[PDB]
Amino acid sequence: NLWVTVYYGVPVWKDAETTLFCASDHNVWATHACVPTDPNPQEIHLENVTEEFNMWKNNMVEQMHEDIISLWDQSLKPCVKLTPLCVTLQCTNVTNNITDDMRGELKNCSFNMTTELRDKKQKVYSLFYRLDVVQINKEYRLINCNTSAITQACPKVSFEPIPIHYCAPAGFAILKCKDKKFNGTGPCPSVSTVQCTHGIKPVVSTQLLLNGSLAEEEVIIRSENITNNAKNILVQLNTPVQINCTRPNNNTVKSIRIGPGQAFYYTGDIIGDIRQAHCNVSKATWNETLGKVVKQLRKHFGNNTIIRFAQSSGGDLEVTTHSFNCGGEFFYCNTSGLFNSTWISSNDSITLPCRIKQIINMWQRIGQAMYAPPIQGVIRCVSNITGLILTRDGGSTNSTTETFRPGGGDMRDNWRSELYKYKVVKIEPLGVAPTRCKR
Amino acid sequence: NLWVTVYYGVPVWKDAETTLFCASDHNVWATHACVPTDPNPQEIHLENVTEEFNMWKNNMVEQMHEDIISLWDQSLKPCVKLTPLCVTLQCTNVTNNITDDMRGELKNCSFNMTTELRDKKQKVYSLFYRLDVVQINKEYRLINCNTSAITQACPKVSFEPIPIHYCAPAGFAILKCKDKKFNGTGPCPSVSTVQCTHGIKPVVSTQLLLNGSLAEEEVIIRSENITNNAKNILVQLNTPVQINCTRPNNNTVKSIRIGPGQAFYYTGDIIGDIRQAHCNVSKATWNETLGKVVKQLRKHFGNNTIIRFAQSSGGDLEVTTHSFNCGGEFFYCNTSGLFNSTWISSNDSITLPCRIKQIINMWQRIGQAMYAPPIQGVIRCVSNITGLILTRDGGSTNSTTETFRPGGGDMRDNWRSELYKYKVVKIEPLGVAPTRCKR
Amino acid sequence: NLWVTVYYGVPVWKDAETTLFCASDHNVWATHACVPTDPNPQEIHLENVTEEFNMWKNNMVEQMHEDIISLWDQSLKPCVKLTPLCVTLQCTNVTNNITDDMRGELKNCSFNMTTELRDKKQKVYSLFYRLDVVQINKEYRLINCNTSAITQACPKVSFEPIPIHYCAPAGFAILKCKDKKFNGTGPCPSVSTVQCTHGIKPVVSTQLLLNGSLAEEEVIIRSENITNNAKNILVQLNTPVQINCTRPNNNTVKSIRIGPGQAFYYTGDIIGDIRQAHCNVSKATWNETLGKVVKQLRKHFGNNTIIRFAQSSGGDLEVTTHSFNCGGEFFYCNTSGLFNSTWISSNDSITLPCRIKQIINMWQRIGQAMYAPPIQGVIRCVSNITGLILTRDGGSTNSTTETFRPGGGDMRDNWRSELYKYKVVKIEPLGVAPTRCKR
Amino acid sequence: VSLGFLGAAGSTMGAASMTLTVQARNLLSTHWGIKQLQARVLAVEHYLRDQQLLGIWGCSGKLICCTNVPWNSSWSNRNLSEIWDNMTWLQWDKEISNYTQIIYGLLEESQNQQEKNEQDLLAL
Amino acid sequence: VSLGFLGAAGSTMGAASMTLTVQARNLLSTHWGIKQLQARVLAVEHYLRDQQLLGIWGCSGKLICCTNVPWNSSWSNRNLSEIWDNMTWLQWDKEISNYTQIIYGLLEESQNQQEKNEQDLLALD
Amino acid sequence: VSLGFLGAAGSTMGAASMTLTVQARNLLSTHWGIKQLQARVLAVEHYLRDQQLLGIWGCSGKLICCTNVPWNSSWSNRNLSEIWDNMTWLQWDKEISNYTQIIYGLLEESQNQQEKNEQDLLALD
Ligand SMILES: *[C@@H]1O[C@H](CO)[C@@H](O[C@@H]2O[C@H](CO)[C@@H](O[C@@H]3O[C@H](CO[C@H]4O[C@H](CO)[C@@H](O)[C@H](O)[C@@H]4O)[C@@H](O)[C@H](O[C@H]4O[C@H](CO)[C@@H](O)[C@H](O)[C@@H]4O)[C@@H]3O)[C@H](O)[C@H]2NC(C)=O)[C@H](O)[C@H]1NC(C)=O
Ligand SMILES: *[C@@H]1O[C@H](CO)[C@@H](O[C@@H]2O[C@H](CO)[C@@H](O)[C@H](O)[C@H]2NC(C)=O)[C@H](O)[C@H]1NC(C)=O
Ligand SMILES: *[C@@H]1O[C@H](CO)[C@@H](O[C@@H]2O[C@H](CO)[C@@H](O)[C@H](O)[C@H]2NC(C)=O)[C@H](O)[C@H]1NC(C)=O
Ligand SMILES: *[C@@H]1O[C@H](CO)[C@@H](O[C@@H]2O[C@H](CO)[C@@H](O)[C@H](O)[C@H]2NC(C)=O)[C@H](O)[C@H]1NC(C)=O
Ligand SMILES: *[C@@H]1O[C@H](CO)[C@@H](O[C@@H]2O[C@H](CO)[C@@H](O)[C@H](O)[C@H]2NC(C)=O)[C@H](O)[C@H]1NC(C)=O
Ligand SMILES: *[C@@H]1O[C@H](CO)[C@@H](O[C@@H]2O[C@H](CO)[C@@H](O)[C@H](O)[C@H]2NC(C)=O)[C@H](O)[C@H]1NC(C)=O
Ligand SMILES: *[C@@H]1O[C@H](CO)[C@@H](O[C@@H]2O[C@H](CO)[C@@H](O)[C@H](O)[C@H]2NC(C)=O)[C@H](O)[C@H]1NC(C)=O
Ligand SMILES: *[C@@H]1O[C@H](CO)[C@@H](O[C@@H]2O[C@H](CO)[C@@H](O)[C@H](O)[C@H]2NC(C)=O)[C@H](O)[C@H]1NC(C)=O
Ligand SMILES: *[C@@H]1O[C@H](CO)[C@@H](O[C@@H]2O[C@H](CO)[C@@H](O)[C@H](O)[C@H]2NC(C)=O)[C@H](O)[C@H]1NC(C)=O
Ligand SMILES: *[C@@H]1O[C@H](CO)[C@@H](O[C@@H]2O[C@H](CO)[C@@H](O)[C@H](O)[C@H]2NC(C)=O)[C@H](O)[C@H]1NC(C)=O
Ligand SMILES: *[C@@H]1O[C@H](CO)[C@@H](O)[C@H](O)[C@H]1NC(C)=O
Ligand SMILES: *[C@@H]1O[C@H](CO)[C@@H](O)[C@H](O)[C@H]1NC(C)=O
Ligand SMILES: *[C@@H]1O[C@H](CO)[C@@H](O)[C@H](O)[C@H]1NC(C)=O
Repeated sequence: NLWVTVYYGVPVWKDAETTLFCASDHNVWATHACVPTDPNPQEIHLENVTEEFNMWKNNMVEQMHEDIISLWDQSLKPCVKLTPLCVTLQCTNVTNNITDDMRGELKNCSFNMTTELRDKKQKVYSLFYRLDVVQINKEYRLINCNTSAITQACPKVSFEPIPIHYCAPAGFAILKCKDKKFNGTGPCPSVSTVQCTHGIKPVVSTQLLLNGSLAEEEVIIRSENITNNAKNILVQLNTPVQINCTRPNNNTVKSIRIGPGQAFYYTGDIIGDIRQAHCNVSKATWNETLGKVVKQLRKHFGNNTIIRFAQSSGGDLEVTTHSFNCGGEFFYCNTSGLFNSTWISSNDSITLPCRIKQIINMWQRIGQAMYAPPIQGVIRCVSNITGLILTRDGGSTNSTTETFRPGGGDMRDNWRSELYKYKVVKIEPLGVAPTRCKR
Repeated sequence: NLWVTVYYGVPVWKDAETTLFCASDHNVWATHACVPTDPNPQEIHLENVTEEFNMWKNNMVEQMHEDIISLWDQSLKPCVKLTPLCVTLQCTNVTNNITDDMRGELKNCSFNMTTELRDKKQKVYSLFYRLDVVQINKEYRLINCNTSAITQACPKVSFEPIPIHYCAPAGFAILKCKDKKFNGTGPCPSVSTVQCTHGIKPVVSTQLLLNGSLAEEEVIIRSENITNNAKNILVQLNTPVQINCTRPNNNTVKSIRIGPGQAFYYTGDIIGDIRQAHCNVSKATWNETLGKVVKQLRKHFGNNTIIRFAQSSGGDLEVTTHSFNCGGEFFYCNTSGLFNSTWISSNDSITLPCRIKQIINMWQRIGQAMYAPPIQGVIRCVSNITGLILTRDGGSTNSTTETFRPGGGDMRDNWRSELYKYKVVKIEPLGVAPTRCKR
Repeated sequence: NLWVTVYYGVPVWKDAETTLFCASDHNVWATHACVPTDPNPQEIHLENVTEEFNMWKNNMVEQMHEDIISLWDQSLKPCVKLTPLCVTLQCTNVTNNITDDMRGELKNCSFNMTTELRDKKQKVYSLFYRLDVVQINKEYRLINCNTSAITQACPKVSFEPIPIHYCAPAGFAILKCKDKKFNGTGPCPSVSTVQCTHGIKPVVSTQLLLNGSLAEEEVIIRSENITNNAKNILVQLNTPVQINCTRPNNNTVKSIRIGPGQAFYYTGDIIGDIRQAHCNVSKATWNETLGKVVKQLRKHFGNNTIIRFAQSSGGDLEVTTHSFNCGGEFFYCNTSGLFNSTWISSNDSITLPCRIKQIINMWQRIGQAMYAPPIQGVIRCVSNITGLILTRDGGSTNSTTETFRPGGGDMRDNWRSELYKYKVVKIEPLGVAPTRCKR
Repeated sequence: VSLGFLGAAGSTMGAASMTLTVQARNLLSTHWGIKQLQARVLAVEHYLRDQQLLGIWGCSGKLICCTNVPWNSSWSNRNLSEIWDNMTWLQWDKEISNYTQIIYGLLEESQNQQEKNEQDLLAL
Repeated sequence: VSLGFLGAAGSTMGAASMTLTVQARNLLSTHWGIKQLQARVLAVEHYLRDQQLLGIWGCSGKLICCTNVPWNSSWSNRNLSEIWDNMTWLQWDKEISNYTQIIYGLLEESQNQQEKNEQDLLALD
Repeated sequence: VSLGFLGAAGSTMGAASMTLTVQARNLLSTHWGIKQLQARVLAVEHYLRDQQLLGIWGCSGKLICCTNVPWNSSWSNRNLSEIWDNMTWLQWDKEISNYTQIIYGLLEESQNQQEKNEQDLLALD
C-alpha cells in the first residue's frame, strides 16, 4: 500500500541536441564575440555511471563545423574586393636566379590596373605562383575569373587558431569520457561532467592532423566501421611527430591603391635565389610512429597480414596533398615520401616538397574565393603531428595484403577527432517513485 | 454575505494583435525557415459561442502581406545583378514567321555586353517583347534603366505557391468562423478554435482570384460597404471555373557569362511560328457563373435593376489586365472578353489574348525591378477561378442600371479573401467571481 | 534569541551597467523603431537618501555614443554611392561677384560623369567650396579619393535633432540628482527616481555646446580633475547666449542621373553676390557671460590670478573651429573673436566668419565619408549657447596667469554634459534581517 | 469525454470551473529568427505577470483561491444562482470589467495585512 | 563534503534524494547574439514548463511532495527495499518511462478534486 | 497617500517593510531590436533567480517569511530597536553584506531537512 511521491532535482538525463555557445578566454574566429571563461572550470567525477558515446553521431561536430564557416565568412566581409584583377595578364617565366625545382613555378605578370580615379590606369608588375594562373589561348588570367569573385583577406587579421571552448546552456550538461583507450563508440565506464569543453584549436589540414590531443597510452584507431573501405580511419598518436615547414624565399611585398581607400597587396620581388618550400619530418621518429600504427592496425585486420602504405590516389590538390596554413601562407605538401612502405611480420630527415597557392577555395565551396596577401620576409613554423587520416584502398579477393593511403578533405573529421570524448545531455529534474508518505 | 474567489484557467479572451509564426510541412517563400506543421491538427467546436468578426479590420492580412514581400525580397538577394545591360540596344522587328497576332511584339536586339574579363567585350543578340524595351530617340533601352536596378531572378528558385499555415503563439488562439455563407462582418454563431490556419496558397493575381477556397453553397458577395462605390467587392464562387493558359512559342534559351561567375539568361530564338499567348475559359461555364453572381448582386441592388459588366477602365497593365505567374512566365491577359454582358430580370470557349513581360515591378514598388529569365520550351498551365474582384462604377440621381468592372491590384485583397474566416484573440485566464468560500 | 527573516520587495540597490533602451514622443535618428513614451512620466522623491554620482564613469555616456553612431550609419545605407565622382576635375575660380573675403573660396569644376546608360557620358559643371577639393599636380580631385568612398546623404532625411529618452528595463531604475549646483562627482543629498531620462537632443558640436539644459542658478564648472591640465573643462551656463548663423548666398540646386535610379545633387549656380557665411553673438551678452565664467573659475585658481582666454591651438578644422549643422548645412566658424580677452582681479555684435564644407567625416572616423547635398535657397538658424568646452592649456609651474582655450571634438563630452545627473542602478529586492518570528 | 482547449467556453460558470487545468496547461504551449524569439519571450512575460499577481494575493499554488475580501453588491448585485448557472465566463467578464482594477487592489492589500499578522503571531 | 552537479548520479535513489538542491540550483545557471539569446530563452522555457506541472499537481513550493495517488503495482512490481537501496535514478527512470504520462494525468486529476473539496469545506461554515 | 517605487528608501526598516508590494509589482515592469529583446530576457532571468531562492528556502508564496535559522551575533551585534528603528535597508545591506552567503547556505540546509522530516511524519501516520 504505497503512494506516489514527486521529487524535483533528480540527477537524470537524456540524449539531446541543443545550441552550444562559444567561450574563449585581430583574428579570424572573432573570439571577442565569445563569452569570457571561468579560470577555475569545474569537472566532477561520476562514480558508478556508464554512458554510451558515439562520436560518429555527435551533433557537436556539425555545429562546430557551421560555426567555423560562418566566422570565416564574417571576417572577409569588411575587406577589399579584387574584382578589378580579372584582366588579361601578359606573363613571362621567372628564370633569373632559380633552382631547377622551381623552374616553371613562378610567373612575372604585367597588367593594366585601376587607380583611385576612374579615368586613370596604372601598369603593375607582380609575381604569381602558377597554380593561381591559367592560360587563355603569354596571355593568362587568374584561375578563378570564370567561377568566382575574389576577396582579399584583410592583412591585419590573423589566421592563427585560438582555442575555443564549447559551453552548454543552463539545463544541459556535457559529459566527458575519461576511459583511456576509448575508441569512440562503446559504453564508457568512467565519465565526468563538465560545464564546457577544453579549448579546441580549429586547425585546418588534410591527411596529417596538426596540434591536437595525444592518446594517453597507445595509438588509438577509430572508425565508424573498420571493415567498410568507404570509411575513413582516424589514428590518434600517443606521441607527437615534429614537422618543420618553411618558405625560404625572401619576399618583398608591395602595395598599391586600386580604388578609393582600397589597397592591393602583391609580391613585388624576391631577394636572393628562388628555392622551393618544403617540410622536414625526422626520419627515425616517423619510422617508429608507423611501427606503432601498424601494430594497432594488425589487431583489426589479422594475424600476419601485410600492411602497406601508399601515396594518395589522385584527384584535387586540396585532398591529394597535405594542406595547411603556416605563417599565414597556404602550403600544399607532398606526403608520398611518408606513406611509401611495406610492413611484414641515422637521424636524417624526410623532405617533403611543397607548393604555395594564393587563391584559396575553402570548405569545398564554389563561388567564394579568397586571395591570400603575400607575407613579407621568410617563413618558418614548427608543429606537432598528432594524428593521421587513412583510407583503405578498396577491397581484395582475400589477397591478405591491406593498403592504406592518406585521406581527408571533409573538415568534420578534424573536429570529430577532437570532440570524440564529449556528449551533450538534457537534464530532466522531475520524476516520481513510490513510498509510504500520503498527502 | 459573499466573498471574492480567484480562478485561474478561466476560458475567456479578448481581441488582440500579435505576431504569428509560419508553419509549412528551393522557392521564393523560404519555406525552410518555417516550422513543421501539426500532423494531427486540432480543431475544437465551441458550443453556444457567438463572436464578431470583421475581415476588413483583420490584422492577419497586413501581417501576411508584409511577410510575403519580405520573403520575396530575400530570395533575390543572392542573384546576378543586371546593371551591365543598361546600354543602348540596336533593335529591329522579328518578322520571320508572324501569325499577325503578334505583329511587332518581338524585337531582335543586339548589344556590346561585358565578359569575365573587364578588358573584353562580347556581342550579344537576344529577343524582347516590346514592353520591356523603350525607344530612346532603331535605338532602344530597357524600360527600367531610368528608375531602378534590375536583378535577375535565380533560375534555381521556384515561384510555385506552397500552402502556408499561420500559427498563434502560446497564450493566443485563432478562432475560425464556420458559418456557411458568412459575409465577413457580422456575428458568427458557430465558431471553433484552432492553433494554425489551414494552408493558404500565396497566389498572386489581379481581377480573377485563382486556386482559392470555394463558397460552401452559394456565391458570396463581400464588401466593406456595398453602397460605397469606392470599395472593392470580393466575390467567392461556389464552383470553380477552369482556365487553360499557354505560351505556345517554343523558346530556345541561351546563357552567357557577363562577369566572374555571373550568368545571364535570355531567349535566343523561336523554333516554330510566333503566336500570341492566350487563355481559354469554357463559355458555358462562364455564362452560368455570371448568372449566379448577378442574382446575388440583385439582393443588394434591386429586382428591377439592370446589371451590366464592362471591361476595366484604364491604367497600367498591372491593374487593367489579369496578371498571373504561369510556369514562371509573367502573363497579362485581356479580360474584356469575359466582362461584356447586360443582365435584365455548344462546347466552345472564350479566348483571352495575353502579353508576356520579362521586367516586373512587383508589389507596386518603385526602385526594385526583377528580371524573369525565360523558360526553355513551351508552357501550359491549368488553374481554377475561385473568385472575382469587382468595382461598381458611376453613380446616379436615380437610375436602373449598375455597371461592374474588374478591379483590384491591391494584394491585400487576395489575402483578405482567404483569411476572412480567421480571428486572433488573446487568452485571459485570470478572473474573479463571488461565492460563499472565505479564507 | 532572534531568527532570520526573509523579506522580498526590499527597497535597496547596487550600481549597475545595463542596456538601456530608446524611447521617443524621414529623420536621421530613428523614431519609428524607438519605444513610444509615457505622456505623463512619473518621478518620485526619495527623502533622506544620499547617493554618490560620478559623471565621468557613467556608462550611459558610452552607450549613448554608440547608439548615435550606429543610427547615423544606418541612415546612410539606402543612399547613392558616389563612386563615379572620383575623376579628374578641371577647375577655375568663381570671380563673377566676389566680396574680397571670399576670393579663392569657390571653384567652378567640370567633369565627365557617368549616366543611366553605361556606354554614355555627360558633361557636368558644379561648384565646390575648396576645402573639399584638392589639387593633383587646373586639375583637382575630391579630397577623399585616396582614403574613402562617399555616400550621398539622402535629401529626404532630416538632420534636425529629436529628443531621445533613455529608459531602464524592468529590474533597474534611473536615479537622478536634483541638487542644484551639483558638480558631477560628489555625494548628492537630494535624489529622485525615474524610469526614463528627460529628452536629450543629440546636438552635435565642438567648442560651444548648443541647445542644452541650463544651470539652475549659477554657472557650474565641472571637470574630471581641475588641476590636471590634460583634462577638459565643461562649463554649464545659467543663461543662454543667442547666436544667429547664416549662409547668405542664394543657391540653385541641380540634379543629374548618374546611374539607374541614382541621382546626384549639386550646386549649379548662385543668385546674387557672394558673401561668406557667418554667425552673430550679442557682444554685451557675451562679455557678461564670460564675466560669470571667470568669477566661478577663480574659485579653483587663487582669488586673484589673471584669467585670460585665447583661441584654439591648432590641429584639424574639426577641433580648431566651432562646428555645427544649420539647416542641414555644415558650418565651421572661427571663435577667435570670442575667446580673446584678459580678466584682471550698445547693441553691438561679434561676427564670426564661417566656412562651409560638403565632404564630411564624422565621429573622427577614417574611411567613411558623407556628401552633404546642397540646400536650395538661403539658410538662417538661431541657436542657444548653453555651455562651453575649455582646455586649461599650459603646463605652467610658476605663474600668476592662466590661459583657457576652446577644446572639444570628442563627442562623449557633449553627451556627458547632458547626462551628468543620471545614474543607473539595479534593484536588489531580496534580503534578510533578525526578528523574533520563528517557523 | 473531455473538452478541448477552450471547449468550455459557452458553458456556464459553474461548469467551466471544472476545466481549469485544460486551459492552464496551454499557457506556455535571419530576422524571422528575431520574430520568433519575440513571440516566445512574449508568451513567457504574460505567463509571469499572472503568476506574480497570484503570488501577491496569496494564491500562488492554486487554481481556485478563496480570499478574505467581501464581495461588494455595487460591482454586481446578481444572486449566486444566476451567476453560476445562467452565465458564461465571457459574459461575466464583460459585466464586471469596470471593477477589475478595484478588486485587484483590494486583494493585494488584504494579503499584505495578513502576512504581517502571521509574522506577529509567530513571534509569541 | 558535498558532491557537484550530477555527483549523485550512480548513487542509489535513496542516497541521491539528499542532493536535490544541488541539481535544482543549476537550472537557469550579428547572429552570434541570436544563438546566445535563443539559448537563454530556451533555458527559461524549460524551467517554467516543469514549474507549471508542480503547480498543477499541488507541489509548487517543494522538492519532495507527497500526493494522494496510490501506486499501481502494474507500473513497477518492486518492493521499497529494492527500489530505494539497489537502484539509481537513471535506472528507475528507464524502468517506468512508459507510465509517466499516466501518472501525470492522475496527479492532475487528484489535485483538481482536492481543490474543489477544499473550497466546499470552507464555504460549509 | 502611498509612496512610489523606491519611495520608502531612506525610511527605517520597520517602515519600509510596509511597502513590499510597491517594489515587488515593478519587477517585470536593424540590430536595434536585439537591444530591446535582450533587455526583456534579462529582466525575466533576474526575476526567476530570486524566485528560485525563495523556492528552495520554503518562502515561495510570501513577501515576509519566517524561518528556523537562528541569528548569529557574529553577523550583526545589534539590538532590534536599533536595527528596525534607526536603520534603513540600504545601511543594513552594507552592514551584513559579507555574511549573506553564509545565511543563504543555512536557509537552504534548514529547508532541506524540514522537507525530509515532513515526509517521514506523514509516512508514519
Ligand atoms: C537649436 O534649436 C532651434 C529651435 O528648435 C533650431 O532652429 C530650427 O531649425 C530647423 C531646421 O533648420 C528649422 O526648420 C525649417 O524651418 C523652415 C521655416 O519654417 C517656417 O516657415 C514655413 C514656410 O513654408 C512654415 O511652413 C513653417 O511652419 C515655419 O513657420 C522650413 O521652411 C523648413 O522646411 C524645409 O526643410 C525640412 C527639413 O529638411 C523639410 O522637411 C521641408 O519639406 C522643407 O524642405 C524647416 O521646417 C526651424 O524653423 C528652426 N526653428 C526656429 C524657431 O527658428 C536650431 O537649428 C537648433 N540648433 C542646432 C545647432 O541644431
Ligand atoms: C616557361 O615554363 C614552361 C613550363 O616549365 C616551359 O614549357 C615546357 O617546356 C618543356 C621543354 O623544355 C616541355 O617538355 C613542357 O611540356 C612545357 N610545359 C608547358 C606547360 O608548356 C616554357 O618553355 C618556359 N618558357 C620560357 C620562356 O622559359
Ligand atoms: C595596357 O593597356 C595598353 C593600352 O592602354 C596596351 O597597349 C596597346 O595594346 C594594343 C593591343 O592589344 C596595341 O594595338 C596598341 O598599339 C597598344 N597601345 C600602346 C600605347 O602601346 C598594353 O598592351 C596593356 N598592357 C598590359 C600588360 O596589359
Ligand atoms: C453582412 O451581414 C451583416 C449582418 O450579419 C450586415 O450588417 C447589418 O447592416 C445594416 C445596414 O448597414 C445595419 O442596419 C445592421 O444593424 C447590421 N447588422 C449587424 C449585426 O451588424 C452587413 O451589412 C452585411 N454586409 C454585406 C456586404 O452583405
Ligand atoms: C584662384 O585661387 C588661387 C588660390 O587662392 C589663387 O592663387 C594665389 O593668389 C594669391 C594672390 O591673390 C597669391 O599670393 C598666392 O601665392 C597664390 N597661390 C598659389 C598656390 O600660388 C589664384 O590666383 C586664383 N585665380 C584667379 C584667376 O583669381
Ligand atoms: C566636486 O565636489 C567634490 C566634493 O563633493 C570635490 O571633491 C573633494 O576635493 C578635495 C580637494 O581638496 C579632496 O581633498 C576631497 O577628498 C574630495 N572629496 C570627494 C568626495 O571626492 C571635487 O574636487 C569637486 N570638483 C569640482 C570640479 O568642482
Ligand atoms: C589629479 O591631477 C593631479 C595633477 O594636477 C595629480 O597629482 C600629481 O600626481 C603625481 C603622481 O603621484 C605627482 O608626481 C605630481 O607631483 C602630482 N601633481 C601635483 C600638482 O601635485 C593627481 O594625482 C590627480 N588625482 C587623481 C585622483 O588621479
Ligand atoms: C450549450 O447549450 C446547451 C443548451 O442549448 C447546453 O446543453 C444542456 O445542458 C444541461 C445540463 O447538462 C442539460 O440538462 C440539457 O438537457 C442540455 N440541453 C440540450 C439541448 O442538450 C450545453 O451544456 C451548453 N454548453 C456546452 C459547452 O455544450
Ligand atoms: C559506487 O558503488 C559502490 C559499491 O560498489 C559504493 O560503495 C559503498 O558505499 C557505502 C556508503 O559509503 C558503504 O557503506 C559500502 O560499504 C560501500 N560498498 C563497497 C563494496 O565498497 C559507492 O558509494 C558508490 N559511489 C557513489 C557516488 O554512490
Ligand atoms: C526622513 O527623516 C525625517 C526625520 O529627520 C522623518 O520625519 C520624522 O517622522 C517621525 C514619524 O512620523 C516623526 O515623529 C518626527 O517628528 C519626524 N521628524 C521631522 C523633523 O519631521 C521622515 O519621515 C523621513 N522620510 C522618510 C521617507 O522616511
Ligand atoms: C596473433 O593473435 C593474438 C591474439 O589476438 C595476438 O595477441 C598476436 O599479436 C597475433 N600475432 C600477429 C603476428 O599478428
Ligand atoms: C560595339 O562597339 C563598336 C565600337 O566601334 C560599335 O561600332 C558597335 O556598333 C557596337 N555594337 C552594338 C551592338 O552596339
Ligand atoms: C571628357 O573626355 C574627352 C575625351 O576626348 C576629354 O578630351 C575631355 O577633356 C573630358 N572632359 C573633362 C571635363 O574632363
